Amino acid sequence: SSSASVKGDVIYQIIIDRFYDGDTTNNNPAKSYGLYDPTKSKWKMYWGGDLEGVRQKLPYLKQLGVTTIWLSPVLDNLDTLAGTDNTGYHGYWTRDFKQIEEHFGNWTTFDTLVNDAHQNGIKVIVDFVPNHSTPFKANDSTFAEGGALYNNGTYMGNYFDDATKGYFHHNGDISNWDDRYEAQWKNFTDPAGFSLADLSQENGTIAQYLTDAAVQLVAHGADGLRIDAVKHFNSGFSKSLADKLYQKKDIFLVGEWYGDDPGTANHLEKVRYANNSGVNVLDFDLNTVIRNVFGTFTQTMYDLNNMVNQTGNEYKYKENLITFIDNHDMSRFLSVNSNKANLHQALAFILTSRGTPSIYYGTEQYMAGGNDPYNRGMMPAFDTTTTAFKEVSTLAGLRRNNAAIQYGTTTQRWINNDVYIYERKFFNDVVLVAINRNTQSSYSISGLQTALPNGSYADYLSGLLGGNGISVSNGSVASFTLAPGAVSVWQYSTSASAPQIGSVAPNMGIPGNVVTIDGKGFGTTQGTVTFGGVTATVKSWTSNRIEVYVPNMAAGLTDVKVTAGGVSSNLYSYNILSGTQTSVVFTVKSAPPTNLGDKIYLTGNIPELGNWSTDTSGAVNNAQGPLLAPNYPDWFYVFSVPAGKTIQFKFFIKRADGTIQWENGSNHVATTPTGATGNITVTWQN
Ligand SMILES: OC[C@H]1O[C@H](O[C@H]2[C@H](O)[C@@H](O)[C@@H](O)O[C@@H]2CO)[C@H](O)[C@@H](O)[C@@H]1O
Ligand SMILES: OC[C@H]1O[C@H](O[C@H]2[C@H](O)[C@@H](O)[C@@H](O)O[C@@H]2CO)[C@H](O)[C@@H](O)[C@@H]1O
Ligand SMILES: OC[C@H]1O[C@H](O[C@H]2[C@H](O)[C@@H](O)[C@@H](O)O[C@@H]2CO)[C@H](O)[C@@H](O)[C@@H]1O
Ligand SMILES: OC[C@H]1O[C@H](O[C@H]2[C@H](O)[C@@H](O)[C@H](O)O[C@@H]2CO)[C@H](O)[C@@H](O)[C@@H]1O
Ligand SMILES: [Ca+2]
Ligand SMILES: [Ca+2]
Ligand SMILES: [Ca+2]
Repeated sequence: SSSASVKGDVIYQIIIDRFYDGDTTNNNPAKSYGLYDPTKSKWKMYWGGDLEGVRQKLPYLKQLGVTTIWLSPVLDNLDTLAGTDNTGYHGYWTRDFKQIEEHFGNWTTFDTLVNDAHQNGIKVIVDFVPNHSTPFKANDSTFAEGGALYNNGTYMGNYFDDATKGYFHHNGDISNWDDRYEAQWKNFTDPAGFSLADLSQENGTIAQYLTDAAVQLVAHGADGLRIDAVKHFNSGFSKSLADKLYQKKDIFLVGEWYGDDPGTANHLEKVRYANNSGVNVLDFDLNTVIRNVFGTFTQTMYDLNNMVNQTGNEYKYKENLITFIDNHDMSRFLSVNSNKANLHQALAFILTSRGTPSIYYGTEQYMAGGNDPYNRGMMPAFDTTTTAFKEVSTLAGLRRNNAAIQYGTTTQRWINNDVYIYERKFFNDVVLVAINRNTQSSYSISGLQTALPNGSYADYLSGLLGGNGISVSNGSVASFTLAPGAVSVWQYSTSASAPQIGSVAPNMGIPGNVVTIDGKGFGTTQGTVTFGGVTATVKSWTSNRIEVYVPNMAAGLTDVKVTAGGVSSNLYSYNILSGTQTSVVFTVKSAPPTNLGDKIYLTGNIPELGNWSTDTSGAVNNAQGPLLAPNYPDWFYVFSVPAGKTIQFKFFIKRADGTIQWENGSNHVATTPTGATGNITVTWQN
C-alpha cells in the first residue's frame, strides 16, 4: 500500500493541543477538569487544540504539500496536575493506552480525522509512547496519579501497588543518561521535579498490552507510528513489536533515538538499531549539523557534506531516515537564527536530500520560540501566501514527482564554506540543488559538472528563493552567479525503459506479510517478483508500485528483484524473520572477568541471533548485543527471537582489542516462549 514508504512524502509534525481548536466543547472535560487555560499564558496547560481541529485544517495541509501528518500522542494522558500548572497537554504522560485523550476527541473523532486525511491523500502516523505512564514521586503516592495505568478504563496498577504484578521497573531515577542500563531500566526524570513511571516491557502483560494498543491504532487506520524514546526501553521489544505491526499491515515505523551523534559512545548501538530492528530512526546526526550550518553558523558546508557521507556509509536504509531542522524538544530554528532566507535554505536542504523531511508545525508561518515549552506556541495563522508555504508546496511536488529525490544517490558537485551544490540521481532521473547560505555574498560558480542531460534548465522554484536558470552541455554547467542566500533547483525526469526498484518496505517481516515495491519501469502488464530467487505471489502490479506477499521461504536477509518484459531490476534487501517473534531476556551467569571496553555478545543458529557471526558492526543479522552487566559477573540483554522455537546459542567476550573468547563446551539449547515475552537464563560454560 502507500503506507509502506514515505520517500515521496513531506511529514508535518503537529502538537495537537497547540494547532487548532476545532471543538471548544472538549476543552475542559469533567473527567480531567481544571487543566485548561483559555488565556494561552500558562505554557504547560491544555490550550484546546484537538483532532477535529486537525481535520478542519486538511485543505491547508494538502495545499502546503503535506502527505503524512505525524500526530503527537493521542492516547489518554494524566487527568490531574503534575505540580504547578503542569499537565499532559503534550501527550507523553499516558494513563490509558486504549483510549483517546478526552481533550482531543474520542475514537470516532480519531477515525473521522484519519478517514478524511486519507480521502485527501494524506497519511497519519501516530506518536506512541511505550516507555512510561505518568508523573510520580516515589515518596508520595498522592502526587498526580502515582503512575496509574488503566486498560480502557479498567484499573491495572500504579507505582505503589505493583509488588505482585511487576508492571513497572523499580530501579530509581536515571543519573547518567549515557549509561545504557540506566537509560533503559531507571526512570525518565523531568526538571520540574518528578519522575515518569517506567513500564516493564519485559513483563508479559505489559508487553502484550502495549502491542495491543499499537495494533488498535493501526486497526483504526493509522499508517504507521513514531515510536517515542526507543533508547529508553529494550531494543528486543522494538523489534518484536515492529514484527506484530507489520503482520497487521505494511505501515511505516520510525523511532526517536535521541542524540548519540557520530563519534559518541552509544552511536554504533543506534546505527545497529536502525539497521536491524525493523524500525527506522529520526536523523539526529544530520539535524545537529543542519542547525550549526544554517542556524548558528559554527559549522560549514564541508561539515554538512561530511555528515551526508558519514550517515550514507552507516545507515543501510538511509532513504528511510526522517530529517528535520527543529522539533518540540529543541528551540525553533528562528530563535536560533531569525534570518528567513537561512530558514528557507534549511527547509530546501531537507526537502531535496535523502530520507523524508519532517516539518514542525508552524515553521511555514514563521513561528519562533525557545526550548520546551516555548517552542509549542499556538499555530498563529494559516496564511497560504508566505514564502515558506510556497517553497514547501513547490518542493513537495518535486519530491512526489521526481524519483531522484525519493531514492537517489547523493553526490557533491561544488562546495566552499557557504555554498553546497549536490546532485540526487536515480537511474535517468536527476535533481541538481544549489544552496548558498551567505545572505550577503553572491558567488561565481565555475567548473560545475552534472549528470543532467543537455539543455537549458529554469529554476524549479521560479526564482522564489533567488534561483537562476542554467545551461548544460556535455555534463558541464556554464558559469553563472549564485545570488546571496539563494536556493536554485534544476531537474530532469523521464520514463524508465527497464524495471528500477527505489524501495522495498517494510524491511522486515514473516512469510505472508504484504510488502510494497516502489519504483519505475515495472510496466502495466504483470511480470514476476522474486525473493532470493523464490517467486512471490503478486497482490497488485502497477507501473510504479507492486504489492507482494512474502514467500514461505527460509529466513534471513534476501534480495528482492522485479522482472518485467524479460528484464530484471536492481536488487533490494529484505529481512525474512524465522516466525512471529517474542522478546526474551537472555541472561548469562558467572561469565569470566572482563576489563573496561570488553563486552559480551550473544550468537546462535538463526538469523535473529546472527547465524553464529562474531561480527559486531552495523551489519544486519550479526552478533547480538552487547549485553549489559548491572549484576556483574552476570550479563543480560533482551532480544527478539522467533516464538515457540528451539534454538542453539553461545555467548562470547569481544575484548577491547577485538579478540574473541567463546564460551567453551556444547551449544546451549532452549525453547523460546510462545507469548510476548520470556526469559532464558544459562551459566557461562568454562
Ligand atoms: O516529563 C518529561 C518530558 O516528557 C515529554 O518529553 C518527551 C519528548 O518530547 C519526547 O520527544 C521524548 O524525548 O521523550 C520525552 C518523554 O516521553 C514532554 O514533551 C516534555 O515536555 C516533558 O518534560
Ligand atoms: O570541476 C570539477 C570540480 O568541481 C568542484 O570543485 C569546485 C570546488 O568545489 C569549489 O570550491 C571551487 O574551487 O571550484 C571548483 C571547480 O572549479 C567539485 O567540488 C570537485 O569535486 C570537482 O572535481
Ligand atoms: O561457525 C559455526 C559454529 O559456531 C559455533 O562454534 C564455535 C564454538 O562454539 C567455539 O567453541 C569455537 O570453537 O569456535 C567455533 C566457531 O568457529 C557453534 O558452537 C557451532 O555449533 C557452529 O557450527
Ligand atoms: O533534556 C531532555 C532530554 O533528556 C534526555 O537526553 C539525554 C540524552 O539521551 C543523552 O544522550 C545526553 O547525553 O544527555 C541528554 C540530556 O540529559 C532524553 O533522552 C531526551 O529524550 C530528552 O529530551
Ligand atoms: Ca478543543
Ligand atoms: Ca486525560
Ligand atoms: Ca525504560
